Amino acid sequence: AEQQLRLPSPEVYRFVVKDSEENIVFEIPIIKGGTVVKLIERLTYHMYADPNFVRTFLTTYRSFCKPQELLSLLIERFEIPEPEPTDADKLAIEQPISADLKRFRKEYVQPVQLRILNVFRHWVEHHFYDFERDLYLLERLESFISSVRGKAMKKWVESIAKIIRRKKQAQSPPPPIEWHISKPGHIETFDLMTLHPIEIARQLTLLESDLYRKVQPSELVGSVWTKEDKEINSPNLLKMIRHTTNLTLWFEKCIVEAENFEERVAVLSRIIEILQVFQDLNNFNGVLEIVSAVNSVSVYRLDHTFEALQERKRKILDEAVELSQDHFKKYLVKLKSINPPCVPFFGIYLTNILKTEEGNNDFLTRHLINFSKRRKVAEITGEIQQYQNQPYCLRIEPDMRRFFENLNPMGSASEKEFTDYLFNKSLEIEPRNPKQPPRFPRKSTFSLKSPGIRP
Repeated sequence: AEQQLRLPSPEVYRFVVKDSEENIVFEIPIIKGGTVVKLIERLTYHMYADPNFVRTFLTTYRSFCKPQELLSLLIERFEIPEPEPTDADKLAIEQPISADLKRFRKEYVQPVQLRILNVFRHWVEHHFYDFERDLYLLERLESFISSVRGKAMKKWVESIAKIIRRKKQAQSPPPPIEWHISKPGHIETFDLMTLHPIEIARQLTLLESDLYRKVQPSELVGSVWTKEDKEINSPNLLKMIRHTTNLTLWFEKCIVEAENFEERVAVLSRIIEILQVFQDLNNFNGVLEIVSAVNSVSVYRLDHTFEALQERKRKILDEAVELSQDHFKKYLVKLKSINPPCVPFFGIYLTNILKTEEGNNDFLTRHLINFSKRRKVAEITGEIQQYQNQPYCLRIEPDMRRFFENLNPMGSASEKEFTDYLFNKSLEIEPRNPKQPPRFPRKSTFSLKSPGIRP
C-alpha cells in the first residue's frame, strides 16, 4: 500500500476506463470533449473539484443527455464497488480496519461522493425547473438522497433537502398610468386607437420584459426549441416567440383591416408613435415587432398610406428599419451603449446561436460529445443574463395586461391562412394602379385624434 491506488475493474465500474483520445480530450485541465461517462467522471473527479465545469455542464447537459439519464449516471458514479470486505471488517461495521479498504475510501470513494452531492446542490439550486417538469425525477433524487451512508454526508444531504423545501414552497418612484378614450376597468372598449399609445408601449414592454426574464439558458442550448419535444425543453422561449408572432400579426391586422383610408393613416401613425415609446423604453423587441409588421408584404405595398404619413413619422420608422438591415449592424452597436431597464431583440440571439450550432457538430467522430461547443454556447447565453436583472419602473395595468396576453388575430385559421387573408384584404383596400381608390366607409366611430406621446 505504498505504490498504486487500486481502482475497480472497468468491467464493473465504467468510469475507471483509461483516458484515451477515443473517449476523453482536453482544452486543472479544461474539458474539450468526451463520452458522457468520462464527462461525468471529470464532473465528479477524485483529484480536484471543478466549479466552472459544474456550472457549464448543468446549463448545457440537456443538449447531449436526458435529465433522467444524468441522475442515473450520477447514481451509478456514486455506487462505487470496493475491495472484498473481510470477516474482521464485516464485524467492524456493526468503521473497518483493513489498510487497503481504509485507503480506497478516504482517497477515492469519500471525495467522489462529496462531489456528486455538490452537483445535486447545484442542480436543485439553479436548474430546479427540471424537477418541476418531471416529478418522477424529483421522487428519484429524493429517494436516493434519503438513502445515503450517514456520517460525513449528513450536512450535504440536509443542505440539498433544505434547498428542495425552499424551491417547492416558492409554489425608485413610478409614473402615472396614461388613459385615452377607453377608461379604466372597462375591457369592452379596449383597442389600439382607444388606449393611450404610451401605455400600450409601457404594458407591452412590461409583458415582453417579463417574458424575457423567464427564458433560461437551458432552453437555448442544443437548438432544442426546434426539435420534436421542444414544448417541454423550451417553454418560456416559445412563449416569447409566440407573443412576438401574435403581436406582429396584430399590428398588421389593425392596419390592413382599417378599410377607410383616413383611419388607416391614423392607425399607422399611432403604431409609429408606439414604436417611439418602445425606443425610449429601450424595448428593441417591440421596435422590431413593429418593424416586421410594417415590413410585411400586406403592409409594405400600401404605398398611398405611407405617403400620407408626416415627414417626421416616416423618418422615425426608417431609422427603426435602419437598425435591422446589414445583419443588425446599427442595432448591435445600439446594444451595449445603453443603461437598462431594456428588452433586447430576441431573434438575433436565436440566429447567432443557431449558426454556432450548425457550424459546430455535436459528436467529434475521431475513428464523442463536443463539450467545448457547449461551453462557447453557454458564454453566448451569458450575454442574455445581463438584461434579466434591472427591471422596469412602470405600473402593471391588469386589464390591459390581459388584453395583450389574450390577443388572437389569427383566429381558428392557421398562420399561412391568416396572412393570405391579409394580402387579399390589402389589395382590396389599395388596388394596383391605375385603378381608382375604394372610398370604404369607416367601421368604428372613435376619435382618430392621437393624444400624442408626451406624459
